[PDB]
Parts: sequence; structure tokens; C-alpha cells
Amino acid sequence: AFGHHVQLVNREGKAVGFIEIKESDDEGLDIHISANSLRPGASLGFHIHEKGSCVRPDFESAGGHFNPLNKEHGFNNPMGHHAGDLPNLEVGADGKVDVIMNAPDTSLKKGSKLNILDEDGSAFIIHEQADDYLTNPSGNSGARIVCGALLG
Amino acid sequence: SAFGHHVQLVNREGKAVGFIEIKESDDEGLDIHISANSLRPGASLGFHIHEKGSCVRPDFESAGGHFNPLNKEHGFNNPMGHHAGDLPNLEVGADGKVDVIMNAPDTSLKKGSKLNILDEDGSAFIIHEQADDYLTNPSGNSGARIVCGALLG
Ligand SMILES: [Cu+2]
Ligand SMILES: [Cu+2]
Ligand SMILES: [Zn+2]
Ligand SMILES: [Zn+2]
Ligand SMILES: [Zn+2]
Ligand SMILES: [Zn+2]
Ligand SMILES: [Zn+2]
Repeated sequence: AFGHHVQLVNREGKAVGFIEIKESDDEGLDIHISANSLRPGASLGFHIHEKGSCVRPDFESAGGHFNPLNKEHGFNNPMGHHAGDLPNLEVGADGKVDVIMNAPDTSLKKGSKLNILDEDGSAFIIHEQADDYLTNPSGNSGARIVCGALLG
Repeated sequence: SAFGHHVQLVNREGKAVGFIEIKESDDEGLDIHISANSLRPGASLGFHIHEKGSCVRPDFESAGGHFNPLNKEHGFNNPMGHHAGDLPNLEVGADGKVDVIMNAPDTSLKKGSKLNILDEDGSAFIIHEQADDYLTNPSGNSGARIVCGALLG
């Protein structure tokens, strides 16, 4: 079943949706994201960062793409992808996105290195532009515009 | 994504009130992502896959009976149960919204399967006015059909 509810907040700390997580059949994790107040018809970058902490306005604070296996950024990068790299989100006419994505290289299991549940927590971030699955460290996805901290 | 087979949900008045999408579960059966609105805040609402992909307003009787390939009685708590199409109640927010993923372990999209909901007829997902008591034939005393979406084909 889905759980570990995470609330999503924008630059101004307004609630703009939520995330929940399922230990996947199969395998790794499934991420249910349901958001609003986003740039309509946009394609928007989206990653798991290494610090469960969401400080306005900019969310630097932190990280850090979740990168326990110390690779570079991007699906299409031969040296790359960060365990926390996820596909771009597609926004409805709406301004809303409501999907389940699989993060195959993540975990909640204790003693797991891919464990995104840990002392520090992890944070889910939606970026301002679309990700190019290639450029370090960011895929040129731009500013951090939405954040959600996972602890527990 | 791997969720697909998008199904638009409509109420008795013909208002668009969200959607369903479906995933072939590994494992097993299907996972149903339901994201609906304009429902009774804080209610538990009956929720079933019906046998025919037909959602004729306002009553939705054109969807025909709960999907029951194995010929059982209704209800998770009926020892003579349950229908393949029986799903847990939807638990609505103060929002009037439900946005959840539930497993339907006695379904399939495979042409070869007895449990196929993507059959010649198709199927309909139906939300009811009241809770399913998980016991009473033939629909758990769920009452009227209030939201319908058809999976054709
Ligand atoms: Cu990022
Ligand atoms: Cu029903
Ligand atoms: Zn990255
Ligand atoms: Zn039934
Ligand atoms: Zn959803
Ligand atoms: Zn069953
Ligand atoms: Zn049918």
C-alpha cells in the first residue's frame, strides 16, 4: 500500500499537493505525485535530493541529488545517473500533475545504501524547466520550485 | 509511466469528475489509480467493477451486474463471496476528493484470462451513494450508482 505521506510546498510555502510511496512490486520504489499551481502544458524537471529539508525560498537547503553510488547526472549520460534522478513531469492544461513514477534505485529498507529513508531524510524537488537527462549536475532544469521532505 | 488505459469518470448529471488509470501489477492482478472529485466529503463509498463498459446517465443500470467470472456471491466478509469486481470502499476527504491507488487482485487485461476486464463487453468502474457493507447480496447495500467510467472494447 502507498504511505509515507509527504506534503509539497512551493517557493512561498503554499501547499500545492502531496507525494506518497510504495515499496515496489517490482522493484525499488513507486512514487505517487499529485500537484497543482504548476506551469500549464510544461515539461518540468523532478528529482530526489539527499537532505530531507525544505527551506524557502530556494530549497538549496539541501541537497544534492540523491547519489549513493557516486555517478553523474542523467539517464542519457554514460557516466550517469544519480539514484535520485526521475523522469520529467508533464503538466495538464490544468496546472496539475497526477501520476505514479517508479524510482528503481531507491529503498526504505534499513541498512540499504539506496535507502532514501535514513538519518538525514531525502527531499523531492520539482524544477522550473525540463531536464535534458544529460548535463551535470542539474540537466539544466533550472531553479528549485517545489519541495517535499521525507523523514521517519 | 506504466499506468494506462485512461478512463474518464462522469456523474449522473454528466459532469466530468476525474479519471481512473490502470497498471498490470507485478504482482498481482491490477493496480487502479483513482483520482475523483465532487464526492461526499468524509464518506465511505461503494466501489465496484461492473460487467459491461456502458455508462448511460443518469442511472447507469446499463453497466449490468458486478463483474463475476467465478460465479460467487457479493462481499469480502461473505463466506460465499466475493465478486472479482468487488473493491474496497473509497474514503473521501473534506475536499470531496479521492486520490489513491488500490489493488484489484481478481482482475486482468489479458485476452486469455477469466478475470479479463478488457473483454469484448468492456467493464465499468462505478462509485455508489453509500458504503458497501461487504456482505449483503448482490451489491452490499451500496445504493444508487453515482459516478461511472467505461473501459471499452
Ligand atoms: Cu533536482
Ligand atoms: Cu456497484
Ligand atoms: Zn541528478
Ligand atoms: Zn459484488
Ligand atoms: Zn493521484
Ligand atoms: Zn479476491
Ligand atoms: Zn465485460
